[PDB]
Amino acid sequence: DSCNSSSSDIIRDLLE
Amino acid sequence: PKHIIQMTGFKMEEKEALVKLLLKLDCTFIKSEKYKNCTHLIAERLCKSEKFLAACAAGKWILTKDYIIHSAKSGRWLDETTYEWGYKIEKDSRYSPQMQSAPKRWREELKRTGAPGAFHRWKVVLLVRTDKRSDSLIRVLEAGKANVILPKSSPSGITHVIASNARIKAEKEKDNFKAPFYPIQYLGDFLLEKLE
Ligand SMILES: [Cl-]
Ligand SMILES: [Cl-]
Ligand SMILES: [Cl-]
Ligand SMILES: [Mg+2]
Repeated sequence: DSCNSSSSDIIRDLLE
Repeated sequence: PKHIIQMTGFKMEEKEALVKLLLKLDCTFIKSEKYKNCTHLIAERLCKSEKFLAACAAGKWILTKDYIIHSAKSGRWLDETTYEWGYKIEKDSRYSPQMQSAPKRWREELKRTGAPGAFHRWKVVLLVRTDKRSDSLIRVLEAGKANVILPKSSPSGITHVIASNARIKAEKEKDNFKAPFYPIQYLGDFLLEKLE
């Protein structure tokens, strides 16, 4: 759901 | 003694069931993707969400969903100890013993030393790739009581330069800063993996 979409890995998100 | 609750890692239906149980207890629940200074983070699993890393950096309680289920059934917030991520270590696991124990390690270490956060006295310049937001990284750093130096603030006393592609940058470019360069991953490793 769009209202429940926090990242489970913010380090990975910044690497790629 | 306050109970400011956030949750990380639960799908919508699981989260609905848990928030319904919070109505049986005096507490605050903060709905946000961001870390919002919860006293108790309920985590579905060990992870690297903003909430999980920030809660570690501030030495908060990071607990299993059973903490909510059992407290609601009892009509009263229970002792957190046996519900903590880190209370029991799985020797056969994809997660290292350090990462499995990280919430307990930081909670106990900050109480021992008196420091308010895992990054207290750090003064950090972030050089994050210009196409992505550094906002989650900043909120984790600030949860750990690091001072994130904005471009308009003086660079006096910088302790860390945390940089996208730090391992690629030229020495000439690193020479624009007195402090050493660290990759983005250092932040997660310092909290979850490094043996101090
Ligand atoms: Cl407590
Ligand atoms: Cl939420
Ligand atoms: Cl790097
Ligand atoms: Mg303290």
